[PDB]
Amino acid sequence: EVQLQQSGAELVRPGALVKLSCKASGFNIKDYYMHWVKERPEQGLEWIGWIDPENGNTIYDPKFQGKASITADTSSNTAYLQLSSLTSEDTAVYYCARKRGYYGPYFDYWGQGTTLTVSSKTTAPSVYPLAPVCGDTTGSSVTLGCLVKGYFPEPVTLTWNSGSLSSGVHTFPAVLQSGLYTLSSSVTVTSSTWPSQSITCNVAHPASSTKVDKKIEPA
Amino acid sequence: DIVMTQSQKFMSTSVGDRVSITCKASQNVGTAVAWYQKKPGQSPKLLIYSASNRYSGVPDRFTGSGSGTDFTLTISNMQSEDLADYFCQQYGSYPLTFGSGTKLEIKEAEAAPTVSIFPPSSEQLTSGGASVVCFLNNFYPKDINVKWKIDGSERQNGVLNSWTDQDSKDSTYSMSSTLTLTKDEYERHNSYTCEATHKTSTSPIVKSFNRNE
Amino acid sequence: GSLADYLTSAKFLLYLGHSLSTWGDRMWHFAVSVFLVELYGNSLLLTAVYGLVVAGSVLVLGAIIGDWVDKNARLKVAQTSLVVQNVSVILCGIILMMVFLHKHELLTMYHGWVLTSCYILIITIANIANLASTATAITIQRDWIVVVAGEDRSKLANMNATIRRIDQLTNILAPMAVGQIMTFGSPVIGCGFISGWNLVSMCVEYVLLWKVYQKTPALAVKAGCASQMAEPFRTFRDGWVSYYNQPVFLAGMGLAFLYMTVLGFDCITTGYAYTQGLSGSILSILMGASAITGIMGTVAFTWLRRKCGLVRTGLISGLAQLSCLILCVISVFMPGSPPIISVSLLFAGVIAARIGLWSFDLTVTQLLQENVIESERGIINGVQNSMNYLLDLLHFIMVILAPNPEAFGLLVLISVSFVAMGHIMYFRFAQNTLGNKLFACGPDA
Ligand SMILES: [Co+2]
Repeated sequence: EVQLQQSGAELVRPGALVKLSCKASGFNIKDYYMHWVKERPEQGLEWIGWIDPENGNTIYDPKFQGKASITADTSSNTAYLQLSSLTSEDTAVYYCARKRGYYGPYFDYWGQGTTLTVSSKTTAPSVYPLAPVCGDTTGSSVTLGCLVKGYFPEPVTLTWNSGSLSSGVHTFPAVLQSGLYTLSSSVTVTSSTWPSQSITCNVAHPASSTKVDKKIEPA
Repeated sequence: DIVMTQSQKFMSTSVGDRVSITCKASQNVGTAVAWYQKKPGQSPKLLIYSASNRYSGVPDRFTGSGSGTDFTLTISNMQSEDLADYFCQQYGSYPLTFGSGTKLEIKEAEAAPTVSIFPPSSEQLTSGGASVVCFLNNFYPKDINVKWKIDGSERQNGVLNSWTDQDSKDSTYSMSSTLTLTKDEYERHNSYTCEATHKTSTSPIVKSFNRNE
Repeated sequence: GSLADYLTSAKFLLYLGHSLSTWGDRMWHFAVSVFLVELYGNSLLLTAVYGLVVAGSVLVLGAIIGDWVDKNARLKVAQTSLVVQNVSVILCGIILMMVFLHKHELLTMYHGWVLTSCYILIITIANIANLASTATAITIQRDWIVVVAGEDRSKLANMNATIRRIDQLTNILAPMAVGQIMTFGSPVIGCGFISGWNLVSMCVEYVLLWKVYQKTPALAVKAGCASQMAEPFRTFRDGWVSYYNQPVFLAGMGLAFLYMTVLGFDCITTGYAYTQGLSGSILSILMGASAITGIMGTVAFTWLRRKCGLVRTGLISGLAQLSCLILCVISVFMPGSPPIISVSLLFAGVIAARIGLWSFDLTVTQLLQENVIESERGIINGVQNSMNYLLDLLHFIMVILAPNPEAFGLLVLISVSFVAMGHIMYFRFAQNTLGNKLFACGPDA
C-alpha cells in the first residue's frame, strides 16, 4: 500500500511564507521524481515543478519560478513546497505526485491535497431570515429561505426544521463578497403545514461557535 | 509551450450510452497522452496512458484512441459511477500541461423554473442593509438568465447569482440571485421584479413585489 | 558467509553469463578475422562487404526481433536466442576447421567457386549469429537488468557499468589468448577450442539463466506471399513510427549518429598506424590504454550520474568527446600524411574520445532503459539497434569509397562532423528537459 499524506487547512495572510509537506509511506522518495500540482477553484490543473531527492535537482514551470521552492528530505522521506509572496490569487488546492522517470507515462499515486486560503479578517456569521408572505395567493407551496451573511473565514452549516428534516431544502453554495462569505438555504417542502407549524433554521459556524437558530415568521 | 484544449466543458448524457471526450494538441505530441478522472473532493485517478494502454484496475469500458494531434476517450456503457471530471495531460515536452476538463452530467426532460422573490428582511433593514433575493427552485438546463428590474430599470450592478449542483434524486438545478443595496437605495424605488429567461418558454417568467406593499 | 551470498545472488550469475557469452563471441570474431585475413589476403573490400551484409540484415530485421521479444515469455526468448547463437558459432567453427585443414587444396581446387561458396556460407552463419546476439542483448541488457534492479537507479547504473567493464576487458583479452593458442599450435586447434568452449558455455549459460529466472520472481509477470508478408511490414512500420513518436527520440538519434566514425581502434585506424611505420607492440599498448580509458569512462559516468544528473552527465561526456575530436582535427592538419606528431596526437585524441564516448553511451542507454514503457521495450531497442547499424553501414560504404591512405585524413574530418551533429541533437533534447537551468549542477540555492 503506497500512500502519500499531506498537511491541510492552511489559512495565511497576504504576503507571507507557506510550507506544505508530503510524507511518503510504502516506498522511498529517492527512487522517484516528486512533483507538485496546483488546482485553482473552478479552474484547470496547473503544474508547479518537480524535484529529484537523490541529488536535489529541482526544475520549475516558468510561472512558478520565483514564487515556489521545492525541497526534500530522504531521512524523513518527505517532500516540501515553499510558497513566498502570497497573493489572493494563490488560494487553491495543492497535490503531491509521484513520477518514475523524466518522461514517465503517468502519475500513478497522488496525495490527498492541501487547501491553501489567503485572507485578511475573521468574523462571525449573521443570520437574517426572511420569508415573503405579503400578497400571497396560493398556499400550496411556501418557499421559505434564510440568508446567512458575513461569514468570516469558515464554512457554515444550516439545518432547516431540524425537528422534521426534509429533502426539499436546497443550500446554495456560498459566494465571496467584500472579503466575507454569503450563503442561502431555501426549503419549499412547507406545503400547507408551513403557514401554521413553526419552521426554524439553525446556522452553526464551527470556527466561532455561533450556533444561532431563527424561526421564519409570517409577514 | 503545448496548449491542450478540450472543446466541450459540459457533456449531457444518459445511462447506457457511449460517451466520447476529445482532446486536441497545439503541436504533434505523438502518442504521449494520459487521461485522468477525478470525482469532486478526491484526488485524480488514472484511466489510460500512452493514449491506448489501460491501467491495471480500470474497467474495460474505457478505451483510448487517437494520435498526433487528436485524441479521444470513449466509454461504452455509462454508469452512475462514471460521472466525474476527465482531463488529458501530455508528457512529450516540458513544462507539463493539463487539459481544461470535462464534467459529465445526466440527461432529463426540460423543466421550467419555479421562481420566488422574497422582500428585504426587516431585521436586515433595521441593521442598515437591503438584500433582495430571488430563488429559482427547479429547472433542468443550466443556462438561465436573471434580470432584476428595480423601478422599471434593468440594474446590472451588485447582483450575485449562485447555482447548486445536479440533484441525484431529481436531476434538477436550483439558483439564487441576490442584489445588495443600501436602505436609501431600496427606499428610492417603487417596483421590484425579477425575470427568469430559460429555454422552456420564450416568454420570461417575471415575479414582482411592490415597494409600497 | 557474505561471499557465498554474493556468489549466489542474481547479479553475479547475470555477470557470469554475460562474461561467458561475450568471451565466446569475441573468440569467434577473431577466428573469422584470421580466416579472412589469411585465406583471402588482407582485403578491406571483403571485410566491408561482410559488415554491409550484417548491418543491412539487422537494419531490416530489428523491428521483427524486437516485436518477437516483446510478445513472448522472458525465459523462452533468452534461452532460444542463446541456443541459436551458440549452435551457429559451433557450426561456423566446424566449417572453418574443414576449410583450414584443406588450405593448399582449396587454394587450388578451382578458380574460386568453392572458395566463394565457403565465404558466403560463413557470412550467412555469421549473420544468423549476429542476429541472435542482438536478440540476446535486447532481451537481457534492456529487459532483465531493469527487473533485477527494480526501483533503484544506482543499482541499474552499477550493473550497466560492470557490463561495460566486462565487455572492455574481454575485448582486450580474449583475442590475445586465442591468438596465442593459434600461434603455439595451429588454427584448426583454435577452431576446435572455439567450438568446445561455445558448447560448454551454452550449457552453463542455460543453467545460469534458469537460476536467475528462479531467483527473481518478478520476471514471470508481463504487462502487454503478400498475405504472409503483410504482418512483418506492419510490425516494421508500427515500430518505426512508435520510435519516432517517443520523447527520447533525440538521444537515441544522437547515439546512432555517434557510430558514424572511423576514430575507433578496431577499424582501419590500425591499418593507418601500420602504414605510418609503427610496430605491433605500440599497437598493443595503445589498445591497453583504450581499455583503461573505457574503464575510466564507466567510473566517471557513475560518479557524474550520482553527483549531477543524467542529462548533465550526457552533456559533460559530449563536451569531453568533442574536445578530444577537435584535438584529432588539429592532428590531421599537422605535417604527415595528406612525422610522429600527427599520429601521436591522433591516437591521444582517439583514446580520450573512447572515454568520453563510453560515458555518453552509458548515459543514453540508462535514459532509454528508464523512460520506456515495459510493453514497448523490445521494439524501441530493436529500432535503436537498427539505426546504429544503419550508421555503421554508411561508415562501411564510406570506407569502401575511399580506401587509399592519402584521403584517410579527409575521412577523419567527416567522422568528427557527424559526432558533433549527434551531440548537438542531444543538446536540443537537454533543452526540452531542462530549459534555462542547463549549466547548474547540484541542489538549488
Ligand atoms: Co559480436
